[PDB]
Amino acid sequence: QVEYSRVKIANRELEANGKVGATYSRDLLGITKASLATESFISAASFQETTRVLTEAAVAGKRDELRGLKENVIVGRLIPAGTGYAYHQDRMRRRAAG
Amino acid sequence: LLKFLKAQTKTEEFDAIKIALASPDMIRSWSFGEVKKPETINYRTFKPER
Amino acid sequence: VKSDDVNGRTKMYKNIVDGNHQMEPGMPESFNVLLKEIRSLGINIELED
Amino acid sequence: HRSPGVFFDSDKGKTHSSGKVLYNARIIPYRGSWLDFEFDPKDNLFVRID
Amino acid sequence: ARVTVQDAVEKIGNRFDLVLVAARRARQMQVGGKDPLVPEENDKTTVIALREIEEGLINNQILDVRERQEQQEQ
Amino acid sequence: GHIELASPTAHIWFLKSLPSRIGLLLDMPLRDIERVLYFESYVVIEGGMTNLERQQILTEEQYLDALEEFGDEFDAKMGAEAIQALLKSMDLEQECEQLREELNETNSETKRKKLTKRIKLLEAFVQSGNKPEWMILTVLPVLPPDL
Amino acid sequence: ISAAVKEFFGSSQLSQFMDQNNPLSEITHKRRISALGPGGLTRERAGFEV
Amino acid sequence: AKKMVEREEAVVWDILDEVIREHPVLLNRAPTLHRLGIQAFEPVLIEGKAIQLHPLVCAAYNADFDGDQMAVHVPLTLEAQLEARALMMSTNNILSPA
DNA sequence: ATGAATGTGCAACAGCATGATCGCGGCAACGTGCAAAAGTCGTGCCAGC
RNA sequence: GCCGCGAUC
DNA sequence: GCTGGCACGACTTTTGCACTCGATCGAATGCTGTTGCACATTCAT
Ligand SMILES: [Mg+2]
Repeated sequence: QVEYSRVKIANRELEANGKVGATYSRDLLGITKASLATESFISAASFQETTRVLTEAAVAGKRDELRGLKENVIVGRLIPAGTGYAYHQDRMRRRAAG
Repeated sequence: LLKFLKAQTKTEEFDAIKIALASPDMIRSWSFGEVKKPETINYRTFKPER
Repeated sequence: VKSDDVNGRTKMYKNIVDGNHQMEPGMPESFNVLLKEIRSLGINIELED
Repeated sequence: HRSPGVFFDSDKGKTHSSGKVLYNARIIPYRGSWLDFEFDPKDNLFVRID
Repeated sequence: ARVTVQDAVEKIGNRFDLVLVAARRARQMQVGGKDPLVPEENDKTTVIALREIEEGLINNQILDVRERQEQQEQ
Repeated sequence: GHIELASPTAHIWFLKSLPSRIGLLLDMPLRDIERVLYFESYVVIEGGMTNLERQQILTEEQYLDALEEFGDEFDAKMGAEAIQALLKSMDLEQECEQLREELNETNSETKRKKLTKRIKLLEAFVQSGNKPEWMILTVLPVLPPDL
Repeated sequence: ISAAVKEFFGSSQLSQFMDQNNPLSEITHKRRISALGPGGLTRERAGFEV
Repeated sequence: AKKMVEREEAVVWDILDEVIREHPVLLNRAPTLHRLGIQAFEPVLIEGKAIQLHPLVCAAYNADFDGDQMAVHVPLTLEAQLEARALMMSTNNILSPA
C-alpha cells in the first residue's frame, strides 16, 4: 500500500541513512480487484467471494484492526465518521498512551 | 456463593479480530465433549439423545 | 439494540420505560453466530484484547 | 415450449472473436437424449452427444 | 421548537460536535440534577439544549468548567 | 463439540480453489493432488537408497513393480495420511533459502512468478507461527445445536 | 399413478391459484401462455430475443 | 399501562400526542439510491391510515403517489434524536450532495 | 541443420448479475439375548373413623 | 425453515 | 367393628451393549478473470 510505503519512506529519509528509501512504481486496479486486496480481511470478505478471501487470510494469520466503516458496522460499534468520529479519536490516544 | 453475574459480564473489551488456522488440540479445547451417534432425538421420550 | 442485542433490547426497553433514553449498547448475536459458524470449519477466529 | 425437430443456429458469429461465424445444429426430441453438431474455428465436425 | 439548527450550528461550527454537546446537555437535563438555563415552552429537552446552544449560553468549554466546579464543590 | 474421524481427511478450503494452497506448497498440480487423495495413485516418500524420487507419482502397477524390485526402503501410502507424512517431513525454513537462492541465481520471467508466490507463502507461514500439517484435519468440530 | 398425477396437479410450476377478481381475471388466466415450466426456460435464462 | 393501552382510552391518545410533540421520525423508501432517500421529519398525527408526505421532497425520494409505500423508523435515543434533527431534517439538506 | 528453452495463444474452470413489500399452496430420514438394574403387581400390614 | 407461483413500486 | 393408605416377594420391563450383515435427469444466461497445456519461434552448438 502506498500509505504504508509513504511512512516508511519518510521515516527512512528522516534518519541519516536516507539512501535506504526505495523508489516505487504506482499501480492501477479496478474496483472489483482493488476492493478485495485491502489489508483488513473482515472487509473485502463481505463483498465478493468469501471462500478465497478467508483462506488467504487464514494461512497468513492476519488481523482486521477494524479501521474502515464496513468492519465497524458488522461488529456494531460506532463507525469512524461523523458523530462517531470524535469517539474514535479519544480511543486512539488512550491506546497509544497505554 | 450467590450474586454472580455472567450475562452482563459476557460483554468484554476487544479489538483487532484475529484469524488463523485451527489446531486439533485447539479444536479439542473448544469442544466440551464427543459425538458418536448419528441420531438426533429419540421419539420414545421426546428427549435429546445421549 | 434493535435487532441482535439480547440484553441490549431488554436494557433499553427498561431505560425507556424509566425515561432514561440511554444507549448502553453491546455485541450483536449475529456476529457471535458467524464466529461460531467459522470456528465450526477449520479456521480459528478470536477477538483480541 | 420449443417444438421438437431440427434447429440450425449461427451462434451470432462471435465466439472466438476472429469473425468466423460458427454454424451448429441441434436435434431436440420430445423425450430422450439430445444430439448436436458443432463447427470449429478450424472447421472440424464436433458432435456433442447429451 | 427549532425547525432549523443553523443558528445553533454557527455558534460551534462542526455540525458534528453540536450533536454531542446537545446530547450531553439533554442527558444532564433529563436524567436529573440539572435545570434549563432558558425558559421552557412545553418542548422536549433536545430542543431546549439546542436553543441554549443557539443563544450562546451552552458550549463544550463551559460545560467542562461547570462539571469541574461541581466536582470541586463535592 | 467435536468428532474424531479416525483417519485424516482433506479440507476443501485449501484443496479445491484456483490458488490451491496445497497445490503450490507441494510444487505439484491440482490434478495429481486430487488423484492421490482418492487412492487412485500412490505417492512415495524418503527412499534415498532407492531410485524413487521424493515426490514420485508411481501408480498401482509401479507400486507392485517397486515392491518386487526395491522391496523395503519404499514408503508409499494412498490416503491423506501420506499428505500428512510428507507435510510433516518438510523443512519450511531450509526450503526458504533454497528457493531464494534459486530465484536470485537464475532469472526468467516464467518461473519468477511461481517462485515469488511460493516464497511469499513460505514466509507468511513461518512468520505467522502456523504449521502446514493443519490444513487437513483429523478432528472435525460441529456447530452448536441451537444454531 | 395416483401419486404422480396428484403431484402434477397440486404442486407444479404451471398449476397455480386462479385469480378470482372479476370474471376477466379468470378468463385471462385460463387462456394464459407461459414459457416457463418443466420443459421451459429459467427466468434468468431468457435473453432479450425471447 | 398495558391493559389501558390496549383499551385505548382518550387519555392514552392525549399522552401519545404529548410524547410525539418533538420526537423526529425518519422515513425512507425501498430503493434507497442516494443519501437523500432517508430523511427525518417531525410527525403530525392524522385521523387517517396513510403517511402524508410533503410534495417538495418527492423529487428527492423519487416517489410518486401511485401505491408507493415508505417505512417509518423511530430514532429512540437522545443522540439518535439529535442526529435525526441536526443531520437528517428535511429543512437541513436542501442542496443535493452531487 | 537440429535440439531446447521460451513466449504466446487457446481451452476449461470459477464467481457473479438491484432493493423493499404483499398474497396462496407443499414440503424426511434396524436387531439381540442376557445380566443388571429398575419398575410393577398381587399380596399382606397398621392407623383413623 | 424454505420452495415454487402471482402481484406492487 | 368398619375402612383406607403403606411395604414385601415374585413378575415384568428396560437398557447397556457393542456386534454384526446389509434410472432419470436437465441440459439452453453472458461476462469476465484465472490457470494450465500445447505449439510456434528463436537461439545455441
Ligand atoms: Mg410510482
